[PDB]
Amino acid sequence: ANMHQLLTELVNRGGSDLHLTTNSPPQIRIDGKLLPLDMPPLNAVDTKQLCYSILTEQQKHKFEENNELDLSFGIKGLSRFRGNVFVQRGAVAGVFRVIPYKILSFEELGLPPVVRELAEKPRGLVLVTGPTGSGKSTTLAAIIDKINTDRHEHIVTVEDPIEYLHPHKSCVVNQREVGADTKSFKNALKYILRQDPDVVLVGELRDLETIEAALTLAETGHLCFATLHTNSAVQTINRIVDVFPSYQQPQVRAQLSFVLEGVLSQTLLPKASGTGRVLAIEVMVPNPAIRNLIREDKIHQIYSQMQVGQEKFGMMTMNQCLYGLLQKRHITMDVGMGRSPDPDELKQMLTS
Amino acid sequence: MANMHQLLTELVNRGGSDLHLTTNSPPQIRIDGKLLPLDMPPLNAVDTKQLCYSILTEQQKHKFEENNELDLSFGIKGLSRFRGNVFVQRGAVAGVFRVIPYKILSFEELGLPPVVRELAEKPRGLVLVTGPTGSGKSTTLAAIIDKINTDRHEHIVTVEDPIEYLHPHKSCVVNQREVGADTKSFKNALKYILRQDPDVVLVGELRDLETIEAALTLAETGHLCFATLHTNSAVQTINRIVDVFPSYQQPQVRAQLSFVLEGVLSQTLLPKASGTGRVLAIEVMVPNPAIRNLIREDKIHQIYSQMQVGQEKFGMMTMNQCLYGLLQKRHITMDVGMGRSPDPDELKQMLTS
Amino acid sequence: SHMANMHQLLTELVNRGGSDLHLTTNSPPQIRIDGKLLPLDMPPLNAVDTKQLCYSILTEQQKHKFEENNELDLSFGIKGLSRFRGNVFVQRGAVAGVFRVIPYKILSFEELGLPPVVRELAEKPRGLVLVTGPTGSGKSTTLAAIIDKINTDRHEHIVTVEDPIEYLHPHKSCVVNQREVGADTKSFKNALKYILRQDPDVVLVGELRDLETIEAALTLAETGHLCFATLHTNSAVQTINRIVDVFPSYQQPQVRAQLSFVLEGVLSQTLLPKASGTGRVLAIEVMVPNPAIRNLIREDKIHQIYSQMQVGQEKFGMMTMNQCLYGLLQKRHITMDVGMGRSPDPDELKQMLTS
Amino acid sequence: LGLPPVVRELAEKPRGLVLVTGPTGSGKSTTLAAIIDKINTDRHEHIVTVEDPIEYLHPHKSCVVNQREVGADTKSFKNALKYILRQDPDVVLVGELRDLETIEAALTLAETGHLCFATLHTNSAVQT
Ligand SMILES: Nc1ncnc2c1ncn2[C@@H]1O[C@H](COP(=O)(O)OP(=O)(O)O)[C@@H](O)[C@H]1O
Ligand SMILES: Nc1ncnc2c1ncn2[C@@H]1O[C@H](COP(=O)(O)OP(=O)(O)O)[C@@H](O)[C@H]1O
Ligand SMILES: Nc1ncnc2c1ncn2[C@@H]1O[C@H](COP(=O)(O)OP(=O)(O)O)[C@@H](O)[C@H]1O
Ligand SMILES: Nc1ncnc2c1ncn2[C@@H]1O[C@H](COP(=O)(O)OP(=O)(O)O)[C@@H](O)[C@H]1O
Repeated sequence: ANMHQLLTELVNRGGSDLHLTTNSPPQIRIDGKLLPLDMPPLNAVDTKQLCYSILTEQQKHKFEENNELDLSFGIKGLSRFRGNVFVQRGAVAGVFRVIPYKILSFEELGLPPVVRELAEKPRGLVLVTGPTGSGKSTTLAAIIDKINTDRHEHIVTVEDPIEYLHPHKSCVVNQREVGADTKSFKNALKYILRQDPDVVLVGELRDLETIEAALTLAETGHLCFATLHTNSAVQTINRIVDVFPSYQQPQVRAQLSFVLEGVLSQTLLPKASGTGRVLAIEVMVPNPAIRNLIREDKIHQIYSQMQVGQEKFGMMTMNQCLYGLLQKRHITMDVGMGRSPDPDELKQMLTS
Repeated sequence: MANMHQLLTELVNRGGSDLHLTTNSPPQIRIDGKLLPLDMPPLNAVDTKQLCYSILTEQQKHKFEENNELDLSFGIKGLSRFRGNVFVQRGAVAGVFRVIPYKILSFEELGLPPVVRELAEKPRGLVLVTGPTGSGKSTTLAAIIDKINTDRHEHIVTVEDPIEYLHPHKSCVVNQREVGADTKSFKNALKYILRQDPDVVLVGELRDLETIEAALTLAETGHLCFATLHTNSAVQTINRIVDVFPSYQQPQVRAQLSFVLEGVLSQTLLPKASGTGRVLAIEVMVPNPAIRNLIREDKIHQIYSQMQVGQEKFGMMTMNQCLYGLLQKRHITMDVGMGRSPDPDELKQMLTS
Repeated sequence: SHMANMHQLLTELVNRGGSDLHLTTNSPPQIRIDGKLLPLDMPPLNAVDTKQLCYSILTEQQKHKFEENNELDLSFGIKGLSRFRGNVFVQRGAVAGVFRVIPYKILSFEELGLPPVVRELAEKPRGLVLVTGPTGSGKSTTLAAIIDKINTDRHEHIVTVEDPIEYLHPHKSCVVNQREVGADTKSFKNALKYILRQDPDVVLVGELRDLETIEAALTLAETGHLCFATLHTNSAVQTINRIVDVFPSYQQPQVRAQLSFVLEGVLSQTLLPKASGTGRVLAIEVMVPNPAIRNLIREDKIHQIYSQMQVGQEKFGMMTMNQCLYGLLQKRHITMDVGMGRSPDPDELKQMLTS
Repeated sequence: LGLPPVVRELAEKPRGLVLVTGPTGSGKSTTLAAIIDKINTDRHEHIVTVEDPIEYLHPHKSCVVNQREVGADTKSFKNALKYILRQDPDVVLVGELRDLETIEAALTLAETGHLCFATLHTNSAVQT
């Protein structure tokens, strides 16, 4: 009955994570920063009692065998949660994440209209990138949900774990969870071409084999969605090419020039109001000039090409996005400057 | 049990640096660099085993008997924490014990340049602190961790073998996992670290292939990762990390390294010209756009050329540039500066201009 | 009675100054004196004899281990006599054994024929000192004399890693810890993995078998410690080349730079039969690095180091092998054939004789 | 399929190694099915295919056609190829030349008077 109250406080306060460890009060991450609750500090008896209060008997066994445990659980009327229990300095510790279920609209997410146009693409590779917790899964869920609403096609997702659930609308939606429904990303992608897909979500471009799978899907007539942890379009494109040996990079660059349809690099920044976060996003939509630049190995010039395609194609550099957020007073100058990849350009952009 | 308490108490009270326990000698304490025997009868093999085992857990006893080697740390309430090494010689247990101070020195007390303070403010990336064993790496890391703890409202996780410096919660939540007790291994701790909502992670030495991938993944997914190696320069550090991997996977490591590297600090402690104490010599590499491309393009030899002229703007500093400054302040001798220069000819050119 | 024979055979080995006792079937017991085997005046042994004699000095666990593998290395003491290193094996279906003497008494520098510059090496605060030569060329005896001088004079921590431990060093002014590979520590690599956490001042690492041991020895010497190691090389230049050339070409520049800073002495030894026909006398090449030699190492001009050694005798206590053979020849300790048979350049030694 | 006339003449070769290469989904299996079907139609020989998985089925025409699917009919390419010389083949499809062992099987089949078909993921004759 105490663990219930703590998870209730986490939800009510709009927090993302609950942390339980000795010699500190419970702490909740809100808008990316930890805030301690107005409670006495926990001891080792407390952390074990609190964490064990949400475990099954079999789960207590596995944790004591390894001093590690991953799990998920639900609290009726509240939310499901992702938990990790571990041991530090001889005492139990726990971290508990909230599992969103409701898909927000493109405008609630702060996504510009061009992202809505990406859900209509018949084939190609669309990459959504950024750091952990930069909105990638929510953006993807909005795109996938629009396809589910609008098309009569087959969507297959491979996820680790599944985050957002897509009940069938006009599409048939099959969602495979790594570690339960399928052994691995590699095994799921081995059979995906024999599963008659139209739209496939493959997750992060972790290694060479998954990149070849996404390029093959995109060039064989499918719309393929994937993620990377990179922070810009140029940085994203380089990270796909540079994984391959020098001798095979020309083909990958040629493949990317044909199948790439969009790169979205996101980051959530604290709002100037002090409550909540706002999306900063760089949007690159390839035009003929950029596709040629990829093939000719002149990737360093793509940023300059993005600078002049805003009105026509819906492109937007990070700095142009930061410029709009600064003009609307959604973020502070220090936050905007802190994320600008070129503060001198943004300063020029602000005073021009 | 209550005897080992007394020997460690005498070690601290007497200002010793190290306590030595071995057979056919009384306990000896190193004072001002030289060993002094305590006024006690010589120890036998029963004594050394009992004394060393009195400060061990059952897990630690088993692991020592499995390997005949053991590093560990422990605390004596009201006195101090200590680092221990237990080993076997001539069929008998032996032990050496160092003191671990409660107070973490500041960047200025440690002789660290202002760029090290700015590394403690990095919101993401990979920072490497390198050098041989006992070259000051843990002391520098403790200063960095403590500043983040003071200044940020974030989650710091350390995996250590063993834990040396303890970081009670300040503004951060700090969790410290000791290998062999809190967690089975580095591999196991890093397998779950990504589900523990960390912001800053200390992973220890990049001792094998699997830990580097864990450290690279942590750094590229938006976390600040600190790690150590045994190397003496930025180029040796960068080369050592990529080349340990099979040739076909080095491209990904180079792309990853070019993206996540935020600083490499290579340290060595040198004797002070006064003859008492040591002074820090440090090579600092801070990646600029030019350097990140060279890592990505497998042009490591050109990384060194970029470092000689970026000193004033970003706080970068080659070892030779640091040695030049130590020589100008007359903190070190010519033999020491030349004896640690990776290119004495370059240092000669800087001196005679 | 079997034990009483093994004791008498091992006692005879010590009183007659033999180095090794050999027991095998169809031969009498034989003892090695000054490198050459001599049979004792006894009937030849059979398989019953060799098994009983060798087993008389083994523990029950050692007999069991021997019977599982047909191999056994061990050390043991005979109260009032000496300690010994034994190996028992099987040949032609019968037990055989070899037993070496481990002397209790370390001889002094002058008794061993070591020049005074070797005494000064025991006073070095840090660096790498290499003692090289073939098997049984006196390397361990020289190292024990140096370590004994450190043990006597300093209040520091000496750690040895040995395969196996030969000379035992009681604590004198130093604290001496000696780790035997295969019993005290799993391997040289594992012992060296922890040596920096054991607060050493002086470390003996044994033979520079592999890259990891060379890197460990260079690190010890770079971090302010005095490190002793051995190789099987016959000259200073050959020794330096052996260390550098085991590394890949791309990392050899650093090794040469490292060696040039930390190297403090190279001793290459060989024991030669005396002219009188009894005993052996030490011939030694001694290299003590000066600023000129350290540069030759960094510049990859290794083979030019010998010319520097020819002229550093009076100033730095240096000495080439040929300079040593000259002194043994003028004092008539060795014959002309023995001295010439070992000169790396007999024509140079010839010129030194006629001058 | 848009294959030039020289491809039909390759289907008449009595022996040797024929490689059909390209990236995934570039038509390789379809081209190979056209070649095998002509052989099945034209020859009185024994065709064995090893496939992971089987993509095109060939009912017997003038040839005897045996098709082994990895993971069901046979444990692996390695296991199927160890016995193929003892199965009296004339034409063999071995799939992708993924490792050194499979290449040696294809070169040996092609050298001992058999017609061997295999694929690679290379993009040109020289690269292949
Ligand atoms: N564009 C966005 N605008 C507003 N809130 C967002 C946005 N994206 C994500 N969020 C919220 O912040 C959290 C982080 O999003 P997430 O899907 O986990 O990104 P990632 O998968 O990259 O970690 C989400 O749970 C969501 O509630
Ligand atoms: N810049 C420094 N100035 C003075 N003392 C230092 C300095 N750096 C390290 N030390 C001292 O060195 C000793 C051991 O350092 P340590 O953390 O073990 O380095 P490492 O783990 O890399 O070998 C510590 O007691 C520390 O006080
Ligand atoms: N300089 C020396 N002078 C006289 N006798 C020596 C000398 N060095 C060694 N001896 C004797 O010769 C024997 C063989 O030498 P040893 O220590 O086995 O050399 P190594 O270390 O190369 O194996 C020793 O037992 C020792 O008693
Ligand atoms: N010459 C061709 N012309 C048009 N479509 C083709 C052709 N060859 C194959 N296809 C179709 O393209 C898809 C992929 O071809 P596939 O035979 O699977 O090539 P691969 O075995 O190299 O991956 C198939 O489903 C097929 O129907």
